[PDB]
Amino acid sequence: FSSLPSYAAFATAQEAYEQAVANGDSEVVLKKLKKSLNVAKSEFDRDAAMQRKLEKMADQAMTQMYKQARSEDKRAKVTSAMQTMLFTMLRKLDNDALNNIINNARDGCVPLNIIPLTTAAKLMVVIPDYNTYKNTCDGTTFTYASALWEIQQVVDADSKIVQLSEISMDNSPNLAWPLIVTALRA
Amino acid sequence: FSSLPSYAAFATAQEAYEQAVANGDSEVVLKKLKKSLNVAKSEFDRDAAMQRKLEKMADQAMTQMYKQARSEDKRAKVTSAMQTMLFTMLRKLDNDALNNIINNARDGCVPLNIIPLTTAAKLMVVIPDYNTYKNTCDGTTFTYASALWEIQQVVDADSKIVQLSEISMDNSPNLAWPLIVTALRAN
Amino acid sequence: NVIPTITQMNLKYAISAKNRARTVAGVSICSTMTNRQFHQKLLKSIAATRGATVVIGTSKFYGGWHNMLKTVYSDVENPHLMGWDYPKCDRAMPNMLRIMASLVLARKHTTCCSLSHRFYRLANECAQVLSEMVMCGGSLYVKPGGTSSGDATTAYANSVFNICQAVTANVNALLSTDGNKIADKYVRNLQHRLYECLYRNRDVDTDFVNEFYAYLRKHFSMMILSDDAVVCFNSTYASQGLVASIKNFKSVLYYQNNVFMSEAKCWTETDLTKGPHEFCSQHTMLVKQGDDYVYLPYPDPSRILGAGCFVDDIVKTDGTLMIERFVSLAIDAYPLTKHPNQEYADVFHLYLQYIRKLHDELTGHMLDMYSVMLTNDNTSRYWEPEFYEAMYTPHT
Amino acid sequence: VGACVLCNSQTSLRCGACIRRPFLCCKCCYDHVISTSHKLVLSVNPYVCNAPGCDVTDVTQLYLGGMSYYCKSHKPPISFPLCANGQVFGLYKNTCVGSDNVTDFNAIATCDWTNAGDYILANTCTERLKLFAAETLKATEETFKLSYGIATVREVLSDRELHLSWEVGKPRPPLNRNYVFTGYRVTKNSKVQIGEYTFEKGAVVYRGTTTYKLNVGDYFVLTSHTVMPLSAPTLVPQEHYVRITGLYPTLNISDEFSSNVANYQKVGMQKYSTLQGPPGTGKSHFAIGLALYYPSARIVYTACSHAAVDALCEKALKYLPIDKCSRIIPAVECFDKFKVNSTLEQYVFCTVNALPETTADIVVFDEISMATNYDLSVVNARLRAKHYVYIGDPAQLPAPRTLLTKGTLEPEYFNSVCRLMKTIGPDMFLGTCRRCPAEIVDTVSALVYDNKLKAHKDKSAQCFKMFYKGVITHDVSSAINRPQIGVVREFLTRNPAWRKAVFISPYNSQNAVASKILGLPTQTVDSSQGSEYDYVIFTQTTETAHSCNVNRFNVAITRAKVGILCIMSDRDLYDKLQFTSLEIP
RNA sequence: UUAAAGGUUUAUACCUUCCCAGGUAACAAACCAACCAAC
Ligand SMILES: [Zn+2]
Ligand SMILES: [Zn+2]
Ligand SMILES: [Zn+2]
Ligand SMILES: [Zn+2]
Repeated sequence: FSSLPSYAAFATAQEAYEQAVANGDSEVVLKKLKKSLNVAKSEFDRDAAMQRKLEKMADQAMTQMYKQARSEDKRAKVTSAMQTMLFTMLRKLDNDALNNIINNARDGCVPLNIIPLTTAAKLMVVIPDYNTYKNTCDGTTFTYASALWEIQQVVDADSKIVQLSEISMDNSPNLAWPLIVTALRA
Repeated sequence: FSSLPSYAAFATAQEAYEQAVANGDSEVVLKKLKKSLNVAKSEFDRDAAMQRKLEKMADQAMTQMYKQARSEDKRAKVTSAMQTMLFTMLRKLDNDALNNIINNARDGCVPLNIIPLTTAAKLMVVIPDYNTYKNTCDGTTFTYASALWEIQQVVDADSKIVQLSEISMDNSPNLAWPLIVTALRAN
Repeated sequence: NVIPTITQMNLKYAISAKNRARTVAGVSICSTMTNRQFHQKLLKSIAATRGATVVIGTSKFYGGWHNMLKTVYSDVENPHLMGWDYPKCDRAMPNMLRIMASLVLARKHTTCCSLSHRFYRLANECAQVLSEMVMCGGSLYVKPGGTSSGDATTAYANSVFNICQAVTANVNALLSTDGNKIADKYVRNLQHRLYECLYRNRDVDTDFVNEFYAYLRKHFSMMILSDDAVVCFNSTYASQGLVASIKNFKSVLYYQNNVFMSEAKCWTETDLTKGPHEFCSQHTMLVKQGDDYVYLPYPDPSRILGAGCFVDDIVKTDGTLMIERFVSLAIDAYPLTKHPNQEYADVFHLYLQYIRKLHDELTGHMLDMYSVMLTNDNTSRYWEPEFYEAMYTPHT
Repeated sequence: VGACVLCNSQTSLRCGACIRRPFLCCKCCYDHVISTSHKLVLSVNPYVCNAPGCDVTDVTQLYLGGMSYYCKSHKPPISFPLCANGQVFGLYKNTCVGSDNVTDFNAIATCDWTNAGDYILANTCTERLKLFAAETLKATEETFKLSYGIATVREVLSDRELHLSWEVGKPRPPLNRNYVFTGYRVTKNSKVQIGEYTFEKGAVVYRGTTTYKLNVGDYFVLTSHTVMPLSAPTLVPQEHYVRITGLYPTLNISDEFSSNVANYQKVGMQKYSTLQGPPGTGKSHFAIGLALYYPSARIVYTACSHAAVDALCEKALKYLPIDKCSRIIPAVECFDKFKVNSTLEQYVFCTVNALPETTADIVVFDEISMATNYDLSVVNARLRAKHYVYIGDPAQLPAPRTLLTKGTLEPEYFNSVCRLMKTIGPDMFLGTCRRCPAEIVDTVSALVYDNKLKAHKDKSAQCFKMFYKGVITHDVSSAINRPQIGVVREFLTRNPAWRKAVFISPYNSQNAVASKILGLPTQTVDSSQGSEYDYVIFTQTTETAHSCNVNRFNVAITRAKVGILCIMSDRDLYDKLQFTSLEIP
């Protein structure tokens, strides 16, 4: 608290007192130099008091104001923050089965139900084209989630059953493309 | 604190004090001058400490009776809400079938658990699986509590309508299975 | 009169070690008010009294837990520690013992009310807390019995229940003894007079109940909090069948609570210098501080780590906005420092460092985002262990 | 928490008296509050006195006490004013630039959008201020729509004719095509929409999109919608290139699109391009030849109204493969032979208000005349494109401005693209008119096209003009000139073939009386844009600025393929008309 | 170095008591708000 007029007044009072002490003038004369000095801080220790309270008061209000802003906007972007955090954790996990499925989902292949873990239950996987069929389906076997699934059914989009060997490179542009492959776990 | 009657006391005291200080007559005459303002700065102290502590208690009294009025208004609001809720819920009583039963009591007192058992005009059953469904609500009508009930509406956990033909043994695993079935008292 | 009420059933949302959907009871306001006006003065005396068997209302901080343990060890001749846990305390308590608990709480009204007033208060209690109607999922069901956690007097009623089960176990044990092989003439006379007072006396005997209470207080010392209990007992009397062992207690629960207790819910301890194995999910370590040995509570570090890793609200995922959460966690996990294993103290050091990290992050964000500083000097104490050493040190 | 609309400094203070509540930095918000009546500033919590039962909301009269805000009477002993040191206290106080002059922002935030100067300032202020003014104007229009009373069906006189009772205490909106109502049907505890309607003086004649047997109880309200805030500029900064970027021109093109090929190359040579196509010049032909010139290009055709997008789709059916085009329809009958709600195809046709967030190789915005800066900002926000082609005509009709009462809006103030086209000139110009006879083309070219529009056809000698004031009568919201209708009657009796013509007038009541007496189909000039007819009969019906507008008159007289007869009241444009003058019988 | 004591008011200085407004520190009590732990 240096940039206040009372600081200048206190400095003048202290200079006068220092001169009186170094001079040793009288006993009432220097008393007048402290009858008007300790009061000069009585209006200096106070006008530097409520403003000193105010600086930290503005601080300890504006800080919770920031905290309110962060609280109110943090809960407004949860739907994206959680999913980004999920995918970062997924990619950090580094598991072959999950990576295979996430790549299949990103390009062409998503299932139609929960993938079962028993060696008896059924799975339906959509294949959008023949390129993904090349990578995934090789004959009667279907590789998916680091597992083998025997093919027993594949149907085009308009619900017409199509046999296995019918599909190849050049006769492929003759079927409804979002194919649904039914398979059973090995 | 400037419109107080003593602000004139400071005005005159300080004016005379500074006038005679600039005049600089003598200390013998300035003693009374420096004592008049000395007691004047006390007059303010008295009649100002008598006031500036009063607006605090006045303000807090204002706030108190304000919130007391607010609470009293909320009291009337909840009174109205409670009374209208009671009078709206009473209108459903179906005030005939209950009268026959209550007139049959030796003193008018009947156990509450039988009031919906004998007077309620609607029944809803919650069924966990088809097996128990067969034993209780098979067919288009069934019996319970010495009464005959007729089915109208069937829904699943997802609150979507389910047809009576859809509930078979083989089709059951395709349905949410806290099934809700509502029936009406047949007459 | 009697005023039936409805208590709502609520699905709790909190962390737990087993996939069980624990619920709670939102009891209505009439019961809350007209039970508050009665057990408020009944219970504020209990909650503020130190050195009694009931320990509720006393903090473990500032050496409290050590004082509790010293009180439990009050002049036990052959001391051993024993603890149990009822399988389903709240949903299997038979109706009679609930009535008994309400009655022994209402006993303190010999002056302020007439007998009919007491009876009607008890009637209202059993009408809105014992066999009332509960609304679960928009429908009304009748509660066959048990107790409704959510009233004003659940913990103290369970304390009364625990005391009753312990004492009846002791009596059943002592009257199951042969009585000819027993060596102490005083104890044999005690047995004979106890039988006479039970099955041959239609009135109460103050003298014998005082003597028997003195007997148990001398040889069978309990410390009780809700349904959890810690008892110090004489080995010789237990071996000779003079006081209740784990077997008698199990038998008593079997024939008077319709439930069988297993060994996973009960523990024994032959070394009293280790403290009890578990109490309120708090383990005990005997350690050294200030030229004195005291017992300090330490929790499961898994619980603390789970609290750190997972939270309740989405806003709770940011440590910066809420540092005091980590502060209180640090007080609670501080006694892990003295544990011989390194990882338990390592959890506490982790928390101290991460509190410091979040304070630094908060300062950085605020200064970059608002070019003013308020980091102060008191905050530095939050990552210093003395703040946590004084919390468990007995001067407050 | 946001950015200053005048400084872009991060600040979480929004003016509470402003309808759009723009974020304002400490210095800027201080200047705005001290210079205008706007004394409310909002933050994450509102800067309002926390006293129970107090009404003080002037930030200049508020103090931060405890952790709340209080007036002088209710403040605790320790506080400081929020409005001091030439700034309003708030978050992000140190990071603040301030503005030397806030006059434009003050004028925009305080104007009532009834003067032409307001729109001129809005189209000439800063881009951030352009967005702010567009938001303010659109919100003001939406609010003003709410001030009108509800019209309720009191009696069903017949089909397509009704009897409406109006709410007391509220004004009645004009009954023309520019005010589209929506019907609500009476139910137990709520209301259900029954679709959109338009109304005209009968009793009242109602034109509904879907026909019903509506009864007493149904009412009609002008539906309003939320005005979303704008972030994207009306125009992305211009980038000029030395080679065609992002586009591969086809090596084989037909003569039908050959005349545009060079212009198509310019499309690939600059970031955004502006096209001026006069009536009958082939604007949609240009837009579709751009696609055929770059067969692999990803193109978003967009427009404000459904009709322009439907016209683009109709052209696409003619030249573009149907499998590669899809029409986006929000959940009004529109184009329904392209696949609906498909985004990842090659060619997507959609309105501005329903444009999805996507990227494209070319974005073609047709009929720039009706566009507003709000539409430009929305298009720039939703569509990320390598090239933008703005097709339209500043010499044609703009979007109607209902609130404007004082002054006339010039073509250079219609929007940013129109401003560029009227200041620096269009990037491309279609100088050959294939629709109108040579007389009409010469007249419009001398009028608004700076003698740059050329006529493909020869003079048809069927373009006639007559100077006849007649008698002007006024209804609640339109004007009628019956003597002009009588003159048209005499002309039709003496020229029966002209009974194949279509009557066009700037007033809807004039159209109603003309349809009742003549029997010819009737069109307002505003609704006639985008259409074409063989023979046109136009009556000015007044000499007001609405009827004498150069763009409106150009649009009205460019509707004729062969012949047009103009019964004109204004001497100026009548002399400007290069038609064969006829004498009054 | 200069009779003594007593006498009055005033001025000065010292000390003491009380009152009064200013500030600092401490203590406690209440209210309010957030958060944690236990059953
Ligand atoms: Zn009592
Ligand atoms: Zn600014
Ligand atoms: Zn404003
Ligand atoms: Zn106020």
